[PDB]
Amino acid sequence: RSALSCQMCELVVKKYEGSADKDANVIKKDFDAECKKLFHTIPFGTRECDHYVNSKVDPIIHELEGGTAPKDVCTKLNECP
Repeated sequence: RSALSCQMCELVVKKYEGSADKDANVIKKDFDAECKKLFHTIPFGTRECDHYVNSKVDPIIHELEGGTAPKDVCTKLNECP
């Protein structure tokens, strides 16, 4: 926490909102894709990734599912920024 957070939220969502599979499985995982490689050169990227797509992916998606946009989500969950 404190470096990406929000960003990450924009990952899971970006993967979800724009998944087309409507599956937190193909999403949460997807994120790790553009998270590990993305935050591959981070002293706490991949780590936080696996620490995001399993706690902040359930809630975040809980916002997009409800109707919340992929911006007010994390926020709602005091995730964003």
